Amino acid sequence: PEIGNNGAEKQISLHKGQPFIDTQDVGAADPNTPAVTIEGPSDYVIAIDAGTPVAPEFRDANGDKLDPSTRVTIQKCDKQGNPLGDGIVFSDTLGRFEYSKMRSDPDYMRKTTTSLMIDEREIVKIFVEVPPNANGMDADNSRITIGDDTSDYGKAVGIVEHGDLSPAESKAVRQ
Amino acid sequence: PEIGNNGAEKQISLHKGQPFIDTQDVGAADPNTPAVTIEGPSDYVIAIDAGTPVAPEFRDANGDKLDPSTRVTIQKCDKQGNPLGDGIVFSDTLGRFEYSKMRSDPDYMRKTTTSLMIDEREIVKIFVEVPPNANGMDADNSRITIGDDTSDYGKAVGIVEHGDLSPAESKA
Amino acid sequence: PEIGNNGAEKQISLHKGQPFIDTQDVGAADPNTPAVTIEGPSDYVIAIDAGTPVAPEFRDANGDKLDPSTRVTIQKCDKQGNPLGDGIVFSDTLGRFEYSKMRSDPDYMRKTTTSLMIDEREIVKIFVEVPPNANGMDADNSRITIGDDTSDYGKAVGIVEHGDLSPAESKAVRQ
Amino acid sequence: QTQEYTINHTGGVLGDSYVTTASNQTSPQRETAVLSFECPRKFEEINYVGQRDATRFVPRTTESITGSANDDTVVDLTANIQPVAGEEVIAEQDYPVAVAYNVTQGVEVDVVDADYAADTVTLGTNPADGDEVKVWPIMSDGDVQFRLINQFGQEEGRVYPWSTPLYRWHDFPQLKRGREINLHGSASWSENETLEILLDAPQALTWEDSDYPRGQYVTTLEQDVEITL
Amino acid sequence: QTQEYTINHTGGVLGDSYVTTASNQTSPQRETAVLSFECPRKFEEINYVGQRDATRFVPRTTESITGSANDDTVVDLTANIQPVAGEEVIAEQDYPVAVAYNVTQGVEVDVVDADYAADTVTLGTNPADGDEVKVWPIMSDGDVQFRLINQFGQEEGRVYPWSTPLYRWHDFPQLKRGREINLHGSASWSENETLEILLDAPQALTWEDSDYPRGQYVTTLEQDVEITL
Amino acid sequence: QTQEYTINHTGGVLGDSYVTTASNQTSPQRETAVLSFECPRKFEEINYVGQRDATRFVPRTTESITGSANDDTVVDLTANIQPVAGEEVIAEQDYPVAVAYNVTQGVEVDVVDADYAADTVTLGTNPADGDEVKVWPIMSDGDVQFRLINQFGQEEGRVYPWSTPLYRWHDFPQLKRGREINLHGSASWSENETLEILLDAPQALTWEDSDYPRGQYVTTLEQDVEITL
Amino acid sequence: QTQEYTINHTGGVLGDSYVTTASNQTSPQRETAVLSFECPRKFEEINYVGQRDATRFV
Repeated sequence: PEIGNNGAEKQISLHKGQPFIDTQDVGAADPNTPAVTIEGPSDYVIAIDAGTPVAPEFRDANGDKLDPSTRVTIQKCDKQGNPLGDGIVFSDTLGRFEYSKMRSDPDYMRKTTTSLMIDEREIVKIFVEVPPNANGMDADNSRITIGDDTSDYGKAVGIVEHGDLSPAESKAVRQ
Repeated sequence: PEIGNNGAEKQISLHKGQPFIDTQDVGAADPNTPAVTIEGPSDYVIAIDAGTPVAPEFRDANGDKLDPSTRVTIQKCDKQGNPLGDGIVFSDTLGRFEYSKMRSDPDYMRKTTTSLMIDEREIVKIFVEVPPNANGMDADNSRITIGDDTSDYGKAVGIVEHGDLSPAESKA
Repeated sequence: PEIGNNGAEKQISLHKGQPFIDTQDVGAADPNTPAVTIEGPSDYVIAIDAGTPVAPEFRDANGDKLDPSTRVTIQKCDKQGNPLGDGIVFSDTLGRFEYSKMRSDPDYMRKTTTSLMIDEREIVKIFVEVPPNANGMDADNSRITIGDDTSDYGKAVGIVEHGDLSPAESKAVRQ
Repeated sequence: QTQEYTINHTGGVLGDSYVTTASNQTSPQRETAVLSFECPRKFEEINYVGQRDATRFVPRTTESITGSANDDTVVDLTANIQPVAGEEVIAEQDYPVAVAYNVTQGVEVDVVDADYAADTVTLGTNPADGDEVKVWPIMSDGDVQFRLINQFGQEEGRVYPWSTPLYRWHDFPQLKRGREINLHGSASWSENETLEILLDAPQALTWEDSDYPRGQYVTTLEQDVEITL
Repeated sequence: QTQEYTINHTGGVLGDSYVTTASNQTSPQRETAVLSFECPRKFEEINYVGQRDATRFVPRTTESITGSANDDTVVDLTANIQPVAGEEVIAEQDYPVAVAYNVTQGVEVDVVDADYAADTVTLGTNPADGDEVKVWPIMSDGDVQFRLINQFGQEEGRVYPWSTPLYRWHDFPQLKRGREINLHGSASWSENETLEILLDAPQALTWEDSDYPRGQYVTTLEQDVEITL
Repeated sequence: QTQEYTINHTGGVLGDSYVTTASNQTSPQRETAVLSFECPRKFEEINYVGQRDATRFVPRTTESITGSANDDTVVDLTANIQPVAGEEVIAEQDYPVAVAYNVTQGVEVDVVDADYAADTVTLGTNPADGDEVKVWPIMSDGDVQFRLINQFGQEEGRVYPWSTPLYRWHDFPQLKRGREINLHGSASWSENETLEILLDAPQALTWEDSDYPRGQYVTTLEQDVEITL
Repeated sequence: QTQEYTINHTGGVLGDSYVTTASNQTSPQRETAVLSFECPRKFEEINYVGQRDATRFV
């Protein structure tokens, strides 16, 4: 057998069924909570470029799409669930995706605005603003995906083991 | 408040609901009658480039498309409603547009052939040739659009106020 | 009247309704025969470049597509129906064309691998490998097309009269 | 410093106070002000650029009918009508051209098709006599534009002279880069200064009905902007 | 001086006199002349170039049946058949592969599908016994070509030696740049000289029927040319 | 020396012996091994490269219902559902999202549409009471991956760490170059060494049913590889 | 190293597995494959020469 020594900067993507991610249900008129939480695993470094695709595909408990006036906001945080204004990306509305062809089509493929980085212990949150008198989010059917592996279109999330590279700490301090 | 001094060469498009444009119904086998008339407003200059999109969407009174063997011809005119051989553009057929995706699709987007210009008082007409024993045009449902603002595809109609630039008279 | 003296290297394409081509039905588990035979006409020279499009659109007798595990192989031959290993091109599977958009789309447009040439008396065969317990090929509905005239995309089959050019024999010996 | 956000007809980054909505007027055709956004205390400034910043604006109207014994299955309208980016078919559109709701039977009502030439639309269901109905068809035959206000209801300028028709706005397929809409003009303002989004059209649009199935707020605006923190 | 026009099987820039149409022949397979265009008095010359000038040519045929008591809902044909650029579905095509019209019931007749393998097509309606019918299916298995005439019915040359099949002509999706059809050859002529567009195929095509719904002239040609005023 | 072949879930270049299939497991969510290919005696070695070698993998599941007197015309499901690359319409898809077959009436059953939001699907026909039915809908909510075995059931490595979801796998339109799927990783093995294709998902997929119309083997895999003779 | 053997339509040095027989076809006159011999695992190579190697086929 033979396998190629693939580069440390591995091309990956994020989704629900992973250990360093979590979600929880949401009601209405309810900005403060992360519907979805992400955290940096230990001794790893994640990198999200500016042209990274984004793809929330939330649902209602009865299996429906929500009010497109709903808003989604990805946002970096300092440790301790402490958000920060700078570094925010993807302040979008829940409408205007066409989930059917969303990831499928590079046109519909909504990318981020600016670059981003996740040091080994950091947080990225996904806040949601639903107008009142509306249905709530259901975590069983909701989903997030970011990055585009497995396609000549779109970009992919970079990852690297912190212990391999020597300037990994330099890039971590650089943020 | 603050607004940027946008360039004089403004990027625009033409359609039915404007003052310097007009239309009138058409029957059958009536080439001389212009279905649509355009005129240059006062102290303005319009410019239509060669790669300008074109988009007639004529209809029948009952709400149908007409015989695609029908012909459409955009044509510049001297003053007094007088046509000209040179300067004409877009001698096309009424078929082969697929109005559904026409403006939508850069493929279906049919462009002009050559450049064009409209001095302050000039005319551009849109003649139509329908074969006989066919239905007539209905102005309530018909429409023209030319130029492509608001899209990275296509081109737009240039406009400028004559009273701003000094060599506008030389360009005219 | 006036006609332009078009160059001798004429840009052409091949299909069923021609004299120097032929076909015949095929059963199952049946490699050896050419479902379609091609031959060089007299005192002509055909040239097929490496980036030449290819387009088999075989069918079943009932008017259906066959098992996509089926295989198609274009192959040059010496005279006498004598195949040769070198010079083979287009060893493809019958699936993964999407016949609807196949020629239509440059994406779906499957090209050859390497160049090719046909001297005045030579043969090119199209062998087909169908797995057993499957339906057979029907020549009435089957078809081959190669080359792309009439499109800015794709390439076209070159042809030349052997009697016109003096180094036509040189190129024929060159193969 | 600088970011690229979206702003909506409600809340968002602002907080539902320094937005305000309003309907148009029907009998006097006038350049009403249907929406306006006031730069809050906390920001430094806001920018706005054409051919850089995308946009979306889905308006509608409201009308009503009266149930009758006769099997209507069709209603006329007071508004010019066309499909969403053009098509005879329903459920292929980027969104429904029209929605209908029965007060008695608190359920949605599908749509089959329409003529799209005269002010006409089909209903798939068979309304009963006396039943109350509401419908939120597409809107047409209008103009939209921008202007700035310096804290006082006192105009200083205009983003772009020439209005764009909402008709055309519906005609283009939205939310496609390359085909995305991008107006012209390069505006910028600061604290407590307002951008007003203005409407000139006959038919009475809506913002809220409290009995509309596909979301609470019927219409919507979603514009891209650049902000200095 | 030079322009780029379209020319059609009727009138256009010419005036319906210096066009002439004609049908083909069936029993003797022969390279008939289905269309021809004579350069009028007023022009100076006409040019024609391949890989520069686009084209369209939608032909059809005609056939008839006889109503019967049995619920036919399907008819065989005498012409090879395929979909318009390929698809099993109707109303997705660039145009209908086939049209049918009932003489008695002066109405269109929809189409569901067909086998597209044998000479077959389905009808969605249920024709009555004794009712007369007409159908204008797609045409297949033919060749098209060009030639020039020097005022006398006296050939001097041929635009392009090798014929292109109309079969393939229908197969490509038309009216798409990049995928648009562009024949070969570079012709040019002058006053009263004729270009003949010729057909070699078995099935009897048509130009006029006076009872065809989708326009008066059934078939059509639309070719790009260059003209010197 | 080197070639570029396709390999399938049955036979092919191997010979139906050194393939083996298997279903997954439902109650314990576990990284089962649904397929595996063992390099035969005759080859020298096999290679496998990402961003070089294309791929296809159409899985499904199976479910059943019970006929009733009430006109069902709709069935719920136990699997998340979406269209094939997205669309509300049937027969436009690259393939049917779902297939249904009636045991009594040994015929296919068409599909009209579905909600595609909850676990729902419509049936066009009207099943009778007591009639047995089978359905093979699309599958969703899973992960797929690769691993190598050195003749002993004894792993040495993993092609690519991170799993790709079959959900996304269905979402992309397959069989389009540029849009074709190409995983990552560069593997290679030799005689009697095995590549296992593994599945992690709840719903019970299938390989064979013996009563499925659209071919014998329901699901399929078709992968590109490079071989040294 | 080198030897000169005979090989038959059954078994012989091969072992009845890497032989295979087959009939021809009648209605389509076609160049069928009636017999075939696959070089087994154990050998190094096989040669075949004309005007050197005799033959029989009844």
